[PDB]
Amino acid sequence: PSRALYFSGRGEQLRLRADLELPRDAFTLQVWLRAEGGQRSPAVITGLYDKCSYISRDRGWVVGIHTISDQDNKDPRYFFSLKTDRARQVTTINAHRSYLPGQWVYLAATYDGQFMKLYVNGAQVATSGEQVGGIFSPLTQKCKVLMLGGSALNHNYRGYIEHFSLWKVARTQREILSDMETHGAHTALPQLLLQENWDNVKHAWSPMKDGSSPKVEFSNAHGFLLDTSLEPPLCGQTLCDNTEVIASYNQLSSFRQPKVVRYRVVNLYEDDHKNPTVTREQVDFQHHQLAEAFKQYNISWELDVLEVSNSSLRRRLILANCDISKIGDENCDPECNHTLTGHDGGDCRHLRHPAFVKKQHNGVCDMDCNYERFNFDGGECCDPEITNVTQTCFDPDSPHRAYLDVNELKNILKLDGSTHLNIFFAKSSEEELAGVATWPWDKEALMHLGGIVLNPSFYGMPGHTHTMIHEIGHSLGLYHVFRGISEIQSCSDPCMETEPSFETGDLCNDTNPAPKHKSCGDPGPGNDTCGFHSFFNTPYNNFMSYADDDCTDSFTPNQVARMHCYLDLVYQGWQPSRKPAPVALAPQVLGHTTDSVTLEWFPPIDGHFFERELGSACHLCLEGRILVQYASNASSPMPCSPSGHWSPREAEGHPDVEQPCKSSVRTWSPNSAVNPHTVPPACPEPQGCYLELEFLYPLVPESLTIWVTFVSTDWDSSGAVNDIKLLAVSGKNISLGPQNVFCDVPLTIRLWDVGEEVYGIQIYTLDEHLEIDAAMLTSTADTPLCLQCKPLKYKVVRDPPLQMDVASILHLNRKFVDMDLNLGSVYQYWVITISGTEESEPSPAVTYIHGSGYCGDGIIQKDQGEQCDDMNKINGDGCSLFCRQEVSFNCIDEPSRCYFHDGDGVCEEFEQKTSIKDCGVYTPQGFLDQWASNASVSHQDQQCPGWVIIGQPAASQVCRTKVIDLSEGISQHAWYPCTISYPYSQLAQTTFWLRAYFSQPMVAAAVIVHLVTDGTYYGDQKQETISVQLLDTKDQSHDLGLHVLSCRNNPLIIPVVHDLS
Amino acid sequence: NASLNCSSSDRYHGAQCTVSCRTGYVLQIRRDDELIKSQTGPSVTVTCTEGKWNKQVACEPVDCSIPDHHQVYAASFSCPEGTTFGSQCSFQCRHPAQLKGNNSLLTCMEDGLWSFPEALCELMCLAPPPVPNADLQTARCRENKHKVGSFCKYKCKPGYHVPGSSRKSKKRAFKTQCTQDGSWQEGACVPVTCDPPPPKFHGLYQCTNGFQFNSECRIKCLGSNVIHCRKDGTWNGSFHVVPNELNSNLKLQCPDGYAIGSECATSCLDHNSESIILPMNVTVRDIPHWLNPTRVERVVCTAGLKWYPHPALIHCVKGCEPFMGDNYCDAINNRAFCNYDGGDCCTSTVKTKKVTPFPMSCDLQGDCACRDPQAQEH
Amino acid sequence: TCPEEEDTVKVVGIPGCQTCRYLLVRSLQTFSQAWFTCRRCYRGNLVSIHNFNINYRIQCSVSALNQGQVWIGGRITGSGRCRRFQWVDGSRWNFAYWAAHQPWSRGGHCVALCTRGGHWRRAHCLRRLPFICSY
Repeated sequence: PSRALYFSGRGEQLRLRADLELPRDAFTLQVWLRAEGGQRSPAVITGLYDKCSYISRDRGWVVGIHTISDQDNKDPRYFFSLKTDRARQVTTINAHRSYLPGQWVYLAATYDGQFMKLYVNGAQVATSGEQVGGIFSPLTQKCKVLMLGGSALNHNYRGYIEHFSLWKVARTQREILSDMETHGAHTALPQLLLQENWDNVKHAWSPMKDGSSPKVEFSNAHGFLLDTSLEPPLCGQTLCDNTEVIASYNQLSSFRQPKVVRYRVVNLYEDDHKNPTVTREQVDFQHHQLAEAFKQYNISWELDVLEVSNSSLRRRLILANCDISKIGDENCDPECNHTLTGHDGGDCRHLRHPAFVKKQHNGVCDMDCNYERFNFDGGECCDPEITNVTQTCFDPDSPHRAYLDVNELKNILKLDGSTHLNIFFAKSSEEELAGVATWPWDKEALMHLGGIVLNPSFYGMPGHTHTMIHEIGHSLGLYHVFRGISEIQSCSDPCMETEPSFETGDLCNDTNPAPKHKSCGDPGPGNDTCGFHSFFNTPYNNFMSYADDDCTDSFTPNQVARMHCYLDLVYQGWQPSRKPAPVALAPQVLGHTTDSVTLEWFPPIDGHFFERELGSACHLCLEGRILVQYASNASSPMPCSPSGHWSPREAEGHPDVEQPCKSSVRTWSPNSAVNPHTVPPACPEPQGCYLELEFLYPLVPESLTIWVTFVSTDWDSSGAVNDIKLLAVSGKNISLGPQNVFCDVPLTIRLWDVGEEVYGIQIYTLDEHLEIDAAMLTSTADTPLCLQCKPLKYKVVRDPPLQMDVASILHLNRKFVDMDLNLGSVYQYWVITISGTEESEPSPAVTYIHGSGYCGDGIIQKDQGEQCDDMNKINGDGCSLFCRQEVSFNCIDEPSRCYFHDGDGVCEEFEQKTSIKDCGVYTPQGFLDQWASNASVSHQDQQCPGWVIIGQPAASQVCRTKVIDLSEGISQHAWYPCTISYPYSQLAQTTFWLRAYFSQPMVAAAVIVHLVTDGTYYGDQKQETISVQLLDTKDQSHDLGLHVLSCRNNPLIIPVVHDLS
Repeated sequence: NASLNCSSSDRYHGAQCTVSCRTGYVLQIRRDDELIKSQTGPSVTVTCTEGKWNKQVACEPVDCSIPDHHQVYAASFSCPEGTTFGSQCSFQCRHPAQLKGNNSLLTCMEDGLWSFPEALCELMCLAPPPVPNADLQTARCRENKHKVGSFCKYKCKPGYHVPGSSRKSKKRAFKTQCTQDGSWQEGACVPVTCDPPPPKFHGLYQCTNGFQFNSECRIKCLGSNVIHCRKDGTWNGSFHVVPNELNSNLKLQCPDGYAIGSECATSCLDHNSESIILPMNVTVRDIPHWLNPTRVERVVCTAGLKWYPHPALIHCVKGCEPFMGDNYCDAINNRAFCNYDGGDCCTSTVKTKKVTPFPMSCDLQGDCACRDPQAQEH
Repeated sequence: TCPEEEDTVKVVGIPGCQTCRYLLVRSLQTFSQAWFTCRRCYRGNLVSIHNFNINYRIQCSVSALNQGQVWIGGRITGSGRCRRFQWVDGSRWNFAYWAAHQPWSRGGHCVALCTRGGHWRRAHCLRRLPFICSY
């Protein structure tokens, strides 16, 4: 078959034999490679080096993986770097995105003597024209060497190499796509210097003496003709947030069938079972109001009530939105204000004196001495012998106290939330909202820590009957309507919806943008909004807004589609009806012949490839019989207390960090278990601090990924992960080497010859700020736990009647071929999922005409809305499988070959308005632009020049926001006040002015202000405004107003409204 | 040096002419006091306004760089015709280099780079200069032809070693590399010290080489004070038989009085001062930051009824502040006398992995700099 | 031995703990010297930080100083392997706002606040730095 080399990081590398003559003028390197997640920083896949002499080194060309930011190692991309012998500098071109750490990538670097180009998956991602002429002279041809998978300085590579290919000519993009489609031998052509199959690795390649030869395995690179992974948008979180998946739910009414959802209301009782937290009257009234609200949206709620008789749990006060660490903090918090709280330990009470005097303790507890500054009467109030614990103890350091958090309540109750929507009750002193509702995409949505926390004081009240509908909408994946205006980081957030769309704001096209308000009407002027002074068609009547409960009475149909789609996606265990999930996307036409057509469809929206069995591991099994599981139990030693062994509830489930290179609370850290008062010990030198992650089902492993989120920026040592030791069930520890990690992409390890079953790993670290987000174990191709499960079946139903034998057969695989088509007839197809005897909802129908074109035909048809048309059905290129072009790609030819146009050298007319990098700032045909000269600023220093505003703007600089310190690289392009920092400007209020003069005094139709920073501090939520005054030749000021600063509006255009009289 | 074409034959107010230069020329499109960048496209269309030309279009020859040593190594360049397009230059190989190749001329080209050299200046390493008390161990290194970048091993005599060598690990062989310029790595088998004589008989000794290896020390006047340094580093025997000139803060306390061979404690009256032995060419305020002077612990009397560490010779200089090893760089302790403040002034050695001077206005590359030679920066 | 009147700066108006007022003194003194000085000239100990708004307002107040550090009330009281921080006035330690690799890099036994960034740094107790007190 087809064979692939596996290079590891230990130093396995090859070199080409001297008989093949290396190219000099033009070349093309084509290689199918499958990288791993953790790489050495300048990793080299293939390089052409010189061993003639160590003078004017790094000449030649090298393709590999390297980070864009060398001082941070954040963004690792494929690069191609060339330096010919006649040149004086080395030019490096990079791809447009971070490399995918587990997928096959067809890298192709070409050079024709004037242009060097890089193609990733057949789409051109970078080009350059700096390097000119041939690479090297024929006189120096003897000492040129071609290293594979390494270099002289052991810049090794971890991954698979399938089809190495070197050409003495620079092929066009069409020949690159042809060699991608046709993976056969190219040795018939005379221009092909070398193409490689790894049947005989000793023929044309010789390994190094120290580094052993890489092992040859079987690859199966071209496994799929349809990419079954659809990414969510930037503001979404799951497959349901995708536009093409939610469009089928919005269009088709067969998806929004009535569904029965089971939910549980939990009331706390004492041991006598006489005192309920919620009375049965308001429980029944809330159930009736809920079934009244959700009857018109085809959602049926089944009420269950569980009585918990615990006398100690009832006496406490359950705090919804408060934190036990905020009680001792002297900042007043509104939510922690109750009798059992102690008014935040007196911190919200003005009778608390600011001094700290520790009074003498004598006798009974005192209400005035129970505050924080009196040190809880010296601990007399928390003593059980003096008085009752449940009404007098306010010290959060004590093991027994008056108040209890709901996250501590759910650990005590340990309610199985996998089958019911658990409703919890807790008291909020601010009372403006309910408790925290867990989103469907959170890791706790099926665990015991997930549910809905409500306030029982307003439960089933005539003025407060709509809060449970709001929290149920939050638990079914609906955001607030004011998310796109009010719940954003700054005015430069990408999710700030200027217009209603499926990808911005609350991910609903029906709901217009709106701020947060308590009114039942349209608000007028508002300072919270950045640029929008007024709003119209505000959804005041929606359940998700901040209006009063009598005002909220309507759901948009898009929110209904989102709720039904999230009930199908993640909430299959709640519904008692075992109807399988539908295929959410229409079947796609892979290819057509003269007498047949081929159809392939996506997996169902549940994401499961096997039947539903409750007491087995059938939900862990993938398309094949592999098993993919996460770390069920975590154990790390407590650093201060010996043999403490604290259990991280984070770093267990699926990875759930938002910013992937930032310190987060959802990750395990070596110094997070300790108290603030104790000194955190450093990790030991020979081993380091370790995390022991245990998996639920021990099996034979083949892959192990670890989501290392945050690493230390100033890290002088080589590898953050010291080692990884797999724990076998036999007791043997199998140790791996120190693994290099990246911030963004997950670390991935391929495990060889691990015959014994592995139940867990131990990750050792010498870094005390390393954060591990999740671990994932992937088993071999045949797993004994997945052999018991039976797979789903698929049935293809056509709108013309099919044959009985063709319609009767249930397909195991997702491929369908029929020969019963007439040449002029039109056929609508769909696929129904059949698990056992029960069938699912129908998929959306694909309409196919046997003569006319379609999506994957290879010819662009503008009648069907196809902006691009390629036969790939692969989302990695510039053209989607839905035949719309991707972001910042342009496709030219009738068989659409696409190139990355946003950072290209040339400037074209269709990207003058969009791009500030390729072209200049866009000036219309009736206007002229003049830039400043000899400008003067308010604050001058030696570090900040102040004269950098003269002339053309810094178009290559990106716009930064939420930035603490502006001292990275922006001082050489733009002016900011050096002498005054943000805290010192906050302490003493000052006004900065920038006075820019112009050589030729003309009229001002508009003023263009180009900014590279919004000015937003990372701790302050306020927006920043700029005021512009035009100055005349008569020295008079004309005001142009206050304008907010957004990175979206990089060249701020301020229109001058001049009165014509 | 251009081709010009006008789409209109008649020249009137409004006509335009497109000029595109030939190969090997760089455009400089300019206006009146307006230096714009060069157009990437070859064709520029010029339109006359009010009977005058709005811009000046010129095409200079493309300036090849003056032929650097990084273009052809070990060569001297003579270019009489210049560095413009079409010019030629000659290169002559060095005296420790051989000129092999058909043509030794470099041509400036259209793209702006000099053409591929057809002659390769080949440098061959000759026989290395000899080293005293060392023997060459490689037989091919005695020849006059050698590869560039290889190592030739020279072994010292027993008792001769590289200075800075440890007592437990005395390494007696080193290697020198043929460098790029035809030279070699310098290495001398010079030992700093055989063994130090005891301080109780210091001052009257006269040696052949001082404290060096195989140095015969005699004291001018049973046995005598004549000893010979052995191969292991030891001697065959040992030597036998009121200070009013004090410093500004020097204090001596004698627990045994002024008897023969008694040891008295030395101290400085200032708390921030340390007592050292300064050399005659080394002053007080100009002590080098790389120098480690010998600190004084005790005064021990000699056989001539004198003091080995004479009190006048003892200088109480400004001692090290106790702020060492606190992840903080200080300008006072940034010297080998105070262990470069415990190595806190270098990024690779400080515990917090970031250099922070204690005053917020100090020279980071100057007085508060990293001067530790063991650090990875040096 | 009480400090001068020109060097003392009064800071008040924090959104959390608006009753407690702080005084920043630019008198460069050590930890023990400034601690006993503001113990004997004022009627309170050094500042004990318990939340973030106090730390942010203190950083805003001391960001204009030419010295890089100011004194707070933290002190390490313990020996062995697991030591404990504590404040000088005996209040509990619940808020920790440290810099990168700060509490596990040894160094001095006292706690200071950096004027650039506001994070806490372990420093030697014999350093002459400005100090913040309260009464």
